[PDB]
Parts: sequence; C-alpha cells; structure tokens
Amino acid sequence: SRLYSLLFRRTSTFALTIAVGALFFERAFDQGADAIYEHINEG
Amino acid sequence: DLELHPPSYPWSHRGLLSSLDHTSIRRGFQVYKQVCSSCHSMDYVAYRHLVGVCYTEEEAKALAEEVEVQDGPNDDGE
Amino acid sequence: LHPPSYPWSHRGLLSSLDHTSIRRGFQVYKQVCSSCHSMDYVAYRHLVGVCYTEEEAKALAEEVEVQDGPNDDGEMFMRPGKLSDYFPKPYPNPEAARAANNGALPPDLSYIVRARHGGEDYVFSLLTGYCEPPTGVSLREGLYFNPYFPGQAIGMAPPIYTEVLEYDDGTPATMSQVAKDVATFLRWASEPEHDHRKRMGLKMLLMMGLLLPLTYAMKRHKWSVLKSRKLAYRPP
Amino acid sequence: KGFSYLVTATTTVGVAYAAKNVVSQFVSSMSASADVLAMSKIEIKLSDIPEGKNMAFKWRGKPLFVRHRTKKEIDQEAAVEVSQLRDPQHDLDRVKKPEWVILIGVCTHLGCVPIANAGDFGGYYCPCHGSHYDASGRIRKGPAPLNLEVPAYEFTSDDVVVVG
Amino acid sequence: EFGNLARIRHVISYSLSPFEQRAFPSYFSKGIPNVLRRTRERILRVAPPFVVVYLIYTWGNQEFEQSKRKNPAMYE
Amino acid sequence: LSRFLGPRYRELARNWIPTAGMWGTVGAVGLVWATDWR
Amino acid sequence: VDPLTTVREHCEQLEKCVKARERLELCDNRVSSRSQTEEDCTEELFDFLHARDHCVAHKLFKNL
Amino acid sequence: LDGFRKWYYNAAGFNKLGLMRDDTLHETEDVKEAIRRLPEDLYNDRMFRIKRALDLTMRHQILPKDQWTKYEEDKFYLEPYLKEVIRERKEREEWAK
Amino acid sequence: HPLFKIINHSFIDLPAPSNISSWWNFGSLLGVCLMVQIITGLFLAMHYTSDTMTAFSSVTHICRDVNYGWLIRYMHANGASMFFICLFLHVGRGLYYGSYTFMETWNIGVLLLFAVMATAFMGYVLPWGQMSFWGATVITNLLSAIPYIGTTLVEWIWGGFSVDKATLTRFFAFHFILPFIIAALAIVHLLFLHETGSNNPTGLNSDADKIPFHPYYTIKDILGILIMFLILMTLVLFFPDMLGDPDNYMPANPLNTPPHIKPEWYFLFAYAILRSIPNKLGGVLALILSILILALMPFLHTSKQRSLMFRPITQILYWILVANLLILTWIGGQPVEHPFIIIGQLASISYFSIILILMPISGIIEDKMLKLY
Amino acid sequence: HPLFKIINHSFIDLPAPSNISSWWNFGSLLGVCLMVQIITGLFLAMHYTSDTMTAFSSVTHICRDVNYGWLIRYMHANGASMFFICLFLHVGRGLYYGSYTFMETWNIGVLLLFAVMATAFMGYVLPWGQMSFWGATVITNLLSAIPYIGTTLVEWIWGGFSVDKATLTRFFAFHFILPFIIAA
Ligand code: HEC
Ligand code: HEC
Ligand code: HEM
Ligand code: HEM
Ligand code: HEM
Repeated sequence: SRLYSLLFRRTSTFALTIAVGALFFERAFDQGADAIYEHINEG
Repeated sequence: DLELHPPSYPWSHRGLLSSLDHTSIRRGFQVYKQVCSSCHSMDYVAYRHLVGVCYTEEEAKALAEEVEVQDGPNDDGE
Repeated sequence: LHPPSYPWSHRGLLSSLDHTSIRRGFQVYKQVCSSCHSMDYVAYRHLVGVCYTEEEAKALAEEVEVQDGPNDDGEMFMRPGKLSDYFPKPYPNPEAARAANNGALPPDLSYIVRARHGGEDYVFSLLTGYCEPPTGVSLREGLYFNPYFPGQAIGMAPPIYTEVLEYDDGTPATMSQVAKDVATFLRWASEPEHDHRKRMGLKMLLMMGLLLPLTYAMKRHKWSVLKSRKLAYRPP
Repeated sequence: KGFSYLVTATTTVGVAYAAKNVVSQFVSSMSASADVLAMSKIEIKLSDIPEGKNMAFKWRGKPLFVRHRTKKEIDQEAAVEVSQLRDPQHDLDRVKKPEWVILIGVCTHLGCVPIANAGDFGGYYCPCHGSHYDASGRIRKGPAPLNLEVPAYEFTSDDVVVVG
Repeated sequence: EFGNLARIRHVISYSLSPFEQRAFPSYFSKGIPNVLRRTRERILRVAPPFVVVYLIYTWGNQEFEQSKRKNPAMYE
Repeated sequence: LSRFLGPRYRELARNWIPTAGMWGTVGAVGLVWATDWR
Repeated sequence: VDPLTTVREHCEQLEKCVKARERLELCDNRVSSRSQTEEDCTEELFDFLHARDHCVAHKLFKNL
Repeated sequence: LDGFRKWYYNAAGFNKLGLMRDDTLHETEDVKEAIRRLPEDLYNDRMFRIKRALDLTMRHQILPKDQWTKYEEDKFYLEPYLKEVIRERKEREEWAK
Repeated sequence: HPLFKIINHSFIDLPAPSNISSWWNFGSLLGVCLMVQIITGLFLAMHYTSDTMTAFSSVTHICRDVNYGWLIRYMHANGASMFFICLFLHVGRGLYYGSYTFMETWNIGVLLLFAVMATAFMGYVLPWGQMSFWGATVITNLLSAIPYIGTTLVEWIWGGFSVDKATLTRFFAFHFILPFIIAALAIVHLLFLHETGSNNPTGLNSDADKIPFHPYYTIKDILGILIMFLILMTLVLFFPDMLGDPDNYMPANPLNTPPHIKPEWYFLFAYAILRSIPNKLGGVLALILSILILALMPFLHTSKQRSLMFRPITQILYWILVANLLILTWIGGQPVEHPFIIIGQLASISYFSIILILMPISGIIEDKMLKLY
Repeated sequence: HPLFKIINHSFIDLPAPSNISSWWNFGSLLGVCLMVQIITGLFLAMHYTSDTMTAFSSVTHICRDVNYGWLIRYMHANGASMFFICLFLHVGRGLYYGSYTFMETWNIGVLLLFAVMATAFMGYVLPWGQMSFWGATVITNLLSAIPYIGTTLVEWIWGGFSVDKATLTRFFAFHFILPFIIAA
C-alpha cells in the first residue's frame, strides 16, 4: 500500500517511477536475452 | 515438372530460435574458394561482410590480399 | 573584369538560334575542341538540328569509332558508332585528360555556357581575349594570358586562329567567325530546347494577352454589383 | 489501486523499452551506411611533388590536401606569430616535414573547399565567406574560427606517408 | 455562417443588376485618377525609405570599386 | 506581465514548485534513458 | 583577315577608344615607367579593354 | 503639439473613410465589452460608419473631403465607457491576487 | 453531405470581408504554388535518381531528353522562386495589417516558413551541381556551431564524415516529405483561421459587411492565379536562368569549389545576417531569430489599432524595415570586403532594433497622439 | 480548439456501440498498417534506385549493407501481406454484418481496395526480380484485352514496346504516390 501512496498515486511520480524503471529494465532485458541467446547457441 | 522434392534435412539452424553453426560457415567459405569459386562468385558479399567468428578481419584482409584483379591499379593506365 | 554586352541573334526574345552557325560551331568543336573536350551528354541524336539532321548526324555518328564500341571485354576503344552513339570523348578517363592537359582538366563542354557566368560572352571573350600581359605575368605550365580569363592563366590553349579550320560552308574562317560560330553551337547544345521554348513563350504571351482582359472583365462583371451598391442609413 | 496501477506502470516500462528499441533501430538506419563507413583506407606517395605543390586526395569525401612548402614558405610560416595567430599552431606544429604540409580541406567555417594559392596571407582561401589560410593552413583572416585540420599522416618514411 | 453575425440595423443597401450596369466601367478613365491620388498620397511615405536605399547601394558600389581600385602610388 | 505579480499568485507557485521540478526531473532522467548520451 | 582584328582596330580608332587607349598607352607606358612600383596597369588595361570591347560588340557581330 | 495632432489626424486619415477614433479601436475583449454597453443608437451608428468604411475601402475610394470627419468633429463615444470596463478588469485583478 | 459541408463551410458560404485588397490573394496563390512545386517535383523525381552517379545526369537528360522535361524542371525551379515571392508578400501583409493577433494562425505560420526554407535547401542540394555541393556543406556546417552536440548532429545529417551520397539520398526523402509535411501544416493554418475569419485592411470588425466567397473572392483568386501563371511562364519561357546561378550545371566537384559561393536569393539575406555576426554561433542564432523574430511578433503589439492603415509613423518604420530587408538581400550577394560588411552589420542592427524596439514605442506614441494613452 | 474539436469529435467523445467484437478492430489495424507501410516505404526510398541496371543491386545493398535494412525491407513486404489479411477480414466483416447498407462508406471502401491492389502490384514489380518482371508483363498484358484501345493503353503504361526501364521508373513514382491518395 505504501508504494501506491508514494510513487503510483501522484501522476508526476507515476511517470518518474515508469521512466526510472524503464531505464533499468532495458539494459537488463538486453542482457538476459543476449545471454539466453548465447546459452542457446554455444558457438 | 516432376522434381523429387528436397528431402528436408535437420539443420542446426532449422529450429525457431536456432542460429547457424559458424564453424560450418567457415568451412563452407573455404569450400567456395577452393572448389566453386571457379564458377561462382559472392558478388554482393565482401570480405568486410566476412566479419564473423567464421573469419576475423585481419585474416580476411589477407584473403582480400589474395584476390588481385581490376582494382584499377592504373587509373590513367587503366 | 565584367564581360561587356554582345548582340547574339538567337538571344532575340522571339527569335531563335541560327542553325547554320550552330552547324559551323559543331564543326569547330569536332575539328578543334574535341581533342580535349567532349559533348558527353550530347548524342548524335541530341546533335540533331537544322544544323545537322539525324541524317547528317548519322554521318557524324558513323564518323567516329572511338569508344563507340567495346570488344570481347569492353576495354579501350573497340568499334565505331551510330545514331545512338553518344559524342566521342577525347579521354576514356579523367586522368587521361588531366595527363594531356598540363595536369589540368579540359572540361567537357556540354553545359559549359550555362556553367559560366555570362557564358556566351565569357566563352567568346576567353577564346578571343588573351590580350596582352603588361607586367607581373608568370605563366607556369601551358598557360595563356587572358584578362577575360579569371586568372589570365587560362591554360585553355588558344586553339583558334585566322583560318584555324575551314568551314565547309566556306564562310571565311576568321578567328572571330570561328569563335562566334562555335559559340552558337555550344549554346545550342547547352539548351537543345532554346528554340522549342521561345515558340511556347510566344504562344503563352498571345494566350495571356487574350485571356487576361477577358478574365478581368468577368471579375469586373461579378464585382460590379457590389461596386455599385449604394448604402444609406435611415435611422427611424 | 497499487495492484492495478503497478500493472499500468509495469506495462509502461515494457512498452517504453520496446518503443525506444524500435525508434532506435530506425534512427540508426539513417546512420552511416555500413558499406560506406566501411571505407577508411588510404594510399599516398610523398615523392609526387617537386615544390610548393598542394595535393588533396579526396579522402572520405574530404580533401586530403598535401601542400608542399618551399623553404621560403617554410621560412614565413615559422615567422608567423603563433600567439598572434587566430589559432595558435606553429607551422611546424602541424607538419613533421617543413617541406611537407598536409591539411583537410573543410573550411572551419561552413565546410567549403579552401582554394590554395589564394588568401591574403598566402596559401589557402575559401570563396564561400573569405577565410584566408596561411600555407600552414592556419586561419589568418575570415569567418573561420579554427585552422584547417591535420590528418594523421604519421609518415613512416620519406618514401611513404601513411596519412591514415 | 450567414445570419447571426452582427446586430446591424437600418442600413438600406440598394444595388443594380450586373447585366444592367455597364459591363466594364472605364478603369483608366475614372479609377486611375483616384489611383493616382491613392498612390501619391502614400508614396509620399513609401519611397522615402527606398530613396535612401538607392543612395546606399550606389555609394557602396562605387566605394567598393574605389576600394579595389589600386593606386599606382601605393607601393610605388 | 503585471497580473502575474501577486502574493497569492506567489503562494500558488511556491506550492506548485515541487511538482514542476518532478516532471522536469522525470523528463531529465527520461532524456538520459532516451539517448544514452556519449 | 579576322574581322575581329579589323573591328578591334576600328574601335580603337574611335576617339572614345582612342582616349581609352590613350589611358592604356599612358598606363602601359607607366607599367614600364617604374620598377619597384606596382603599376601593373591591369586595372587601366581592363578599363580600356572593356571600353573598347563595348565598341567592338557595338559593331563587330554585324560584320561577323 | 495639438497642431501636430491634427496633422497626424489627417495623416491617419481614418477621417477620410468617415470614421471617428473610437471607431478604429481594435476590438479587444475589453473593447468588446464597452461596445456592447453602448446605447443602441450609437451602436447602430457605429455599425453604419464602420460598414461604410468597408464599402469605401473595397472600392478604393474615400468620401468627399468635406464628408471626412473633421478632427474637431471627431468625438469619443466608446472611450467614456471603455474606461469603466478597464477599471473593472483592474478591480477584479487585484481582488484576484 | 458531410464531405460537401466542409467544402461549403470553407470555400462557398464562408463569410469574407468585402474590402480585402489583392494582397489577400497571395496565400491562395501559395497553396496553388505548393501544388505546382509538388506536382513538378514529382516529375522531377520521376526520371530522376538520388544517385550522385545518375542524379546530375538524368536531370540533364530531363533538360535535354525527358519529354517536356526542360519545361517541368524549370517550372519546378521558378515555382520555388514564385513560392518564396508569394511567401514574403504574405508575411509582409501579415506584418502590415496586424494579422499576427491571430496568434495560432501566425505560429502555424512562422513554423510554416522555417519548413519552406528547408524544402528550398532540399530541392537545391538535389541536382548535385558544384553550387549545390558547396552550399550543402556550408549550411550543414552551420549546425556544427551547436555548443556541445553540434558535431554529432552534423555528422548524423550528413550520414558520414562529409556530405556525399549518404546525404544526397536522404536529403531526397525530406525533400519529398517536407513538401507533404508543409502541406498539412497549411491545412492546420486554414482551420485556425476560419475560427476567427480573415482580417481586413482597415483593421476593424468587418462583421457588418461580409459577402460570400464563391462569386466574389473566387473569381478574384482565379484572376490572381492567372496573373501569377503569367509571371511564372514569362520567368520559365523567357528568362529561365535570371534567378539561378550558372554553377548548377556543373556536376559537383567533390574536389573543387565555386570561387563565388552564394546561397539562393530567397535566403540571401538570411546568410547576410550570419556574415554579419563575428561569432559563428552568434550568426547561427541571429539567423534563426531572423525568422523567429516573427513568431515573437504578436507579443510586441502595443497599439489599440490592429492595422497600419491609420498609423503613419509605424507605416514609415514598416517601409524602412522592407528597405533594409532589401539591403540585406543585396549585401548577401556582395562579397566580403569594405564597405559591404559594415552595411551588413548596421542593416542587421537596424532590422532587429526596428522589429524589437522602434515599432512598440511608435505605437505608444501614436496612441498618445489620439488621446488614448 | 478547432483542431482538437475534430480529433475529439472523431476519436474521444465519439459515441460507439458497446457490443462490437474484435472484428471492428481490423479497420484501425489497416490504418496502422498503412502508416507502417508508408514509414517503411520511406526508409526503403532513401536507398532504392529505380534503374533496371541497379534496382536488384540496390535491394541487395539494402539487405546487406544498410544497418537493419533487411529488417525494414522484410517489414515492408510482410506488412503488405498483413495489410491484405486485415483488408480481407475487414471486407468479410462488412459482408457478414450487413455494413454495406452504409452505401457511401462501402463505395469509398471498394475504391480504397482497388487503389491498394494497384499499389501492391506495382510495389511487387519494384524489386525487379525474375518474378516481378514476368508478373508485370502478365498483368500489363491483361489490359491488352480491351476491345479497341487495349494495345495503346498497354504500351502507354509500359512506356515502350515491352516493360523495361521505362516501366520500372514510372511504377516507382506511382507506387510512391498512391498511398497518400489512399490516406486521403
Ligand atoms: C566446374 C565449375 C563449378 C564448380 C566448381 C561449382 N559449380 Fe555450381 N554451377 C556451375 C555451372 C556451369 C552451373 C550452371 C549449370 C546449368 O545451369 O546448367 C552451376 C549451377 C549451380 C547451382 C544452380 C542450380 C540451379 O538450379 O540453377 C547451384 C546451387 C550450384 N551450382 C552449386 C554449387 C556448389 C554448392 C558448389 C561448390 C561445391 C559448386 N556449385 C561448384 C559450375 C560450377
Ligand atoms: C589542345 C588543347 C585545348 C584546345 C584545342 C581547347 N582547350 Fe579549353 N582547356 C584546355 C585545358 C588544358 C584546360 C584546363 C585549364 C585549367 O583547368 O586550368 C581547358 C579549360 C577550358 C575552360 C575552363 C575555364 C573556366 O572558365 O573554368 C573553358 C571554358 C575552355 N577550356 C574552353 C575552350 C573552348 C571554347 C575551345 C575551343 C572553341 C577550347 N577550350 C579548346 C585545353 C584546350
Ligand atoms: C513533394 C513534392 C516535391 C517533389 C517530389 C520534389 C522533387 C524534386 C526533385 C526530384 C528535384 C530535382 C530535379 C531538379 O533539379 O529540379 C527537385 C528540385 C528542387 N525542388 Fe523540389 N520537389 C517537391 C516540392 C518542392 C517544393 C514545395 C519546393 C519549394 C520549397 C521545391 C524546391 C525545389 C528546388 C529549389 C529545387 C532545385 C531546382 C534546381 O535544380 O534549380 N520542391 N525537387
Ligand atoms: C506554407 C505557406 C503558407 C500558405 C500556403 C498559407 C496559406 C494561407 C491561406 C490560403 C490563407 C487564407 C487566405 C488569406 O488569408 O489571405 C492564409 C491566411 C493567413 N496566413 Fe498564411 N500561408 C502560409 C504561410 C504563412 C506565414 C508564414 C504566415 C505568417 C507570417 C502566414 C500568415 C497568415 C495570416 C495572418 C493569415 C490570415 C490573414 C487574413 O486573412 O487577414 N501564413 N494563409
Ligand atoms: C508511400 C509509401 C510507400 C513507399 C515509399 C513504398 C516504397 C517501396 C519501395 C522503394 C519498395 C522496393 C523495396 C523492396 O523491394 O521492398 C517497395 C516494395 C514493396 N511495396 Fe511499397 N511503398 C509504400 C507503400 C506500400 C504499400 C501501402 C504497400 C501495400 C499495398 C506496399 C507494398 C509493397 C510490396 C508488396 C513491395 C514488394 C516487397 C518485396 O520486394 O517483396 N508499399 N515499396
């Protein structure tokens, strides 16, 4: 419940959480996928 | 035309997420050169396009060195 | 130096190019200017004009064997040309020209007149304006003093002299006659449509002189109503 | 609310991550065509000039000017006041051979070709806005802020100047 | 749209048929005198700037010309 | 602008300031993840 | 005989070209007048040139 | 200065088209309000004059010089009213801040 | 009928002021021109390639062989020139008669101008002549002025180290799209205007005297179209190169440059402004402001009268502004040397001081003369 | 606001039936596909050359040397296929649910369908493969069927005796210009 009241209730903060999250999510997604591709293709 | 249909084979890249075996691409590039290069050329392909673990760049340039024709050694001397 | 004015006949508003001269200027190019210059974009088909009809052009088309045709490997020059054959080139490669031009470049002259500010005049002036270098003149390589030339170091070798060539028409081949005649041809080629257009422009002027007062009369009909409207204020 | 919105926030990042990716490749497409930016080669001979000869080489669509400097040229360029230069770069600072100067022909100002044998200070000049470059290619007069560029010639031996 | 535009009252507006009025009232004859009047009224405020300009252009050209003009005495 | 000169007007802005910074801030961080500047 | 030469000569004969030539002659003489000087005369040369040339075109093309 | 005013007046020439000064004030909201309040007679008159000008402008003609509204003749009808409207906006603004 | 209702609503039963002069024709002319530029551009694009290899050639072929190519190509070039003539007169009408108080229409407007300017550079660079090449490098380098991200941006646009084929092909698309782009932005223009209706030269509320558009301002637009076509065809069929620079017919010398390089007339002054500011960046900014100062124009109106019909001092200042705009157009042409430079510097100072300072002060003085202030 | 009023009037406050199924999505998909095609087509047009010597070479250069050029090309081709899938399902929805009683909408639709088929045909001619050339000759030949003016019309379109460069270049121009008419 705290999160809603803190980062998801004020639209400005909603955007902030979205943008920040997206900033981190991507690199990771790329890494994970890339890694998987690599494990999947060992050569 | 009745053509015996190609008997689908199990290629290491046949799968939905299955990539190519790059050692096989390197061996097949050798095949082209020694055998078919006689009567077939990868025009749209270039030694720079040979960038892949199959062949690294410096060595590829050596391949690039091997070939030596119509570069235009002489522009006035054509 | 600002090239002065010149009374070119074709330049007349409704008048057109004198093909006879044009023809003569094509000869001048073929016998003198083609050794370092070529009308690449011009073809024997383009060359067609009263100056040279396709038939005459054919003669010229067959008059050349240079790079008109290729060989088993399409190298060097291997066969003569025909109507579709484009104008022959003095050089198969830019380097060739550069080599045979003091290292400098003899520009193909297809759009040369258009290219040069006040081209027709410039051309005439350059070809016939070497004049005299009074002082401080150090022509380095195959250059020719010409105040008309931007640097007075043209390097466009003066290729025209009294009777430089011989006009087939027999018109005395004086340097100027030669210069003026070739000028016409060069101009003709630069704008193969000069004559074509001016005829359109004449038809356009006649049609606009017919249509502008009539459309003005319509407009003044439909606007007369208002332009005669009389307003009156009649407070009760 | 936090459960429902967290789903909205989750989805957004995902879309946001895909949207940046799609837009990124597109943007990248118009980046340098790999084939043409696959062209970084070069070949030059320093023995092609007797004296005072500027020699561009159209490298990467850019003039690889290689002007020559006679001792006289060499003598004046050194005489030029480096500090007083618009761009402090002594003639030798841009050349490892006084008799040999190599420059890139893009006017610091708006990128035209600076014709040589022109310019009040001598050497180069740019018909676009009147920038005069000395034989060293230093902007001495004009709307040209920086001096002409000096490529990595890295001459190996008098015989061959790499000029990367 | 027409209607519901302005509360204009008592403004009788007589008019005449297009085909009834002379087709093309002389413009040069009647209109241009007033046009002359019209143009002369404003020109008195329009050309003055341009009057100045031409002068600038003229002076500039010759000035630049003299600037280029070299003096034999210079470096003589 | 004359009208903008007001004490309450000022109070409103002061109360509005934090939110303004936030959106700009988000946009700022956004630009970063947007370009990965180099 | 190139009419160009003739016309040029003729124009030169024109008193206007004569005076323009006077200038050029005085000026080309001036070219040789001093050595350390920079009396190139290119300017005066061009002066006469254009003047005469105008006359030339004024009466050359017709002969042409 | 007043003489200069009269000169400007002629130069403005809005007199020529046959319009008073208040006639030309751009219809800013404020102006709009005042116009509305105008006693009907003036409003209708204003309209007549304005419309006449439009018609005259269309024909590129100006009224007989005599008919031109003389500087002296020109009176300010909208202004008295406009002043109030402006003051009104002003009053609201500070009660606003 | 829901398609005929909009057409009726914008062209037939639209209430227009009865007293608008010929100037008000010019915007409609612009729409006709855009159409012309675009259609001509199509054929120009036809038989044309974006290849430095064949771009300059097929075009020469258009000039030489393409059926009526010489006609369509020179109609396209002189129609771009006619577009900028009508654009400048449209903007001058908007400045003189106080039409900038329609602020949304003006902003769609000011943007429209920047766009049209670009399409010019686009169309310009496309034939791949000597002048196109050296002109492109110049303005592309203008971008390098940017304080931090400049170099990257320039290289991005160029698509490489220096303008080369990479540029030609992409510039081709923008020059195929910006036209479509500007076209739409204009549509926005027409909407943001009908909400308010057109202005009249007296600057007064023309609600008492409005007439239909079909029979009154349609035949007037047809007559203006006919006169503009007369000027365009006498520009094409009689003097096809009085506005261009002969350099065009020179295949780009990737290596050599035109001793005298000049941007085209329509932008000549723009660059004149640049040449004036000593600092490169300053020039770029001032240049931009030159166009942008217009957008800034609706916030500088300090008069109680909308139009300049009854405002003689601001009329004098307006014609001085037109005068030194013509002066800046001339200076751009002149080379870099005394005294062209000083005039350029003053003319730019006078231009910015008349638009920024002198006109609102004059409007205050004019309001004081009518016992309004 | 007169620009936002139309956008509100057509996309926000538009009264729509509450019970329309997923089939009513398809037309909006078609619009998206149109934009996608236009966008991908624009990024094919910055490298494609409409010359019979260089068209196949330019397509291979797009696939092999342009960064993610294979992605944009195959997105364009499979987006044309997706366009026709969504078009067929849109027409099938219109036939099944009796939506053809909106007669003006239906007639503008069948005009759009004709324009989309012509655009896709000339676009498939554009890469200048073996299949494109023989396919073009075939359908262009279709026109020759016309009883009296057929031969002329065919030759006109071809721009010559037989499809050759003359065709390719005008097919590039027409394939470029028709999706904007489709948008209008
Ligand atoms: C002796 C020279 C030569 C060699 C070496 C050579 N080829 Fe060929 N190849 C030809 C010729 C000639 C044809 C065309 C024959 C025809 O069309 O009748 C051809 C045709 C083909 C074709 C096209 C078949 C079709 O249906 O069009 C393929 C695939 C092919 N070869 C594969 C290969 C491969 C893989 C190699 C390397 C092992 C190779 N070739 C080596 C000469 C050669
Ligand atoms: C036998 C040699 C030769 C002949 C004959 C010749 N030229 Fe040239 N021309 C040159 C050379 C060499 C250059 C290169 C000069 C340079 O690039 O500095 C040149 C360059 C030019 C230029 C470019 C100058 C400029 O303004 O940029 C023009 C124009 C020109 N020639 C015109 C002509 C005309 C007109 C004729 C005959 C009617 C002619 N030439 C005949 C050798 C010749
Ligand atoms: C979408 C429509 C348009 C298309 C397809 C188009 C296409 C082209 C093409 C192919 C050329 C090169 C041929 C030539 O050299 O003339 C060109 C040149 C040009 N275009 Fe456009 N154009 C369009 C609209 C415009 C517009 C609206 C303008 C005006 C802003 C414009 C201005 C120019 C200019 C100035 C040139 C250079 C002409 C020259 O060589 O002197 N074009 N256009
Ligand atoms: C793409 C170029 C442009 C086109 C095609 C265009 C077209 C038009 C058209 C058709 C009209 C309606 C006719 C008219 O009012 O006379 C109009 C009105 C107007 N335009 Fe433009 N315009 C363009 C650029 C501009 C620019 C740059 C400005 C600003 C300087 C501008 C300012 C105006 C104004 C103020 C009006 C209303 C004028 C009035 O009716 O009183 N336009 N425009
Ligand atoms: C105005 C927007 C468009 C442009 C500029 C455009 C441009 C192009 C270009 C340059 C090609 C050749 C490159 C290639 O081989 O893929 C092409 C191919 C093609 N286009 Fe378009 N196109 C547009 C819209 C469309 C639309 C709306 C359709 C669907 C009806 C379409 C269908 C195709 C097809 C089927 C091909 C052949 C793809 C293949 O080689 O397999 N295009 N288009």
